[PDB]
Amino acid sequence: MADQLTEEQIAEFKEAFSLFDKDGDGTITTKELGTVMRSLGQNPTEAELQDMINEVDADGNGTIDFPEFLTMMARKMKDTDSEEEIREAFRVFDKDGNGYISAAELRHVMTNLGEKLTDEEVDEMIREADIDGDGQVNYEEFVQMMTAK
Amino acid sequence: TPQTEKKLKEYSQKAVEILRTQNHILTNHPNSNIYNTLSGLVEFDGYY
Amino acid sequence: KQFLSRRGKRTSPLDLKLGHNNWLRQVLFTPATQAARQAACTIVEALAT
Repeated sequence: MADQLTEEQIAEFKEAFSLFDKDGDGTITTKELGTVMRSLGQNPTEAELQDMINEVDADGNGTIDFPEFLTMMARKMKDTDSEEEIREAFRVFDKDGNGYISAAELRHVMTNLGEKLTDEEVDEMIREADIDGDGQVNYEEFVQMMTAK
Repeated sequence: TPQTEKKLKEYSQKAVEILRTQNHILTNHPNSNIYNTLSGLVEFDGYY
Repeated sequence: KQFLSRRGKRTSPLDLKLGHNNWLRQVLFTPATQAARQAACTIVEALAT
């Protein structure tokens, strides 16, 4: 799955990993895992970091080696998000599973995020997210929204 | 010495350039404020 | 939110990317006074949390 990555990128990933290796065993700790790819020019968030360590460190040891580091890296430079990821985001937005993201579900997901907005603003963003004129966001609308550049 | 116009312009340009550079040196000197204030209050010989 | 700012009227936040020439270098190395340098050092230290 990592064959799409050119050899120089693997070489520079190895350089970064080795420089970030502490005890010389080719294995690092997850506390500095953010700094490793954070030093390569890409900028993640804390939720990004926690999710990345969750996906790989299933055993909970907190220690990363090279092949699985390449596994993590190979899914970062992709620009077109995988349709599974978009559909999963749709499902998270669609709490009731009815396929239509109403305003109230948006309010719930935004309040859980800790962010606050007025009713008018969320209605405004919903109506600018609508193309069919029904004021309701569906899967095709979400897909064409995330593909807009 | 009687001299041509171009030489006169060169000479005047050199003089004015030196004067301007020294003025710029004086007005941005790190110790310029201290010396300028001390000049009118105390009597001193050199810049210590 | 990014798309809304791109098409609608919401303001677009700036990106955390700093210029390499600024007033900061001027203040940090001024030889006119030392308190200016120390205050600039305190400010930039506080800016990095």
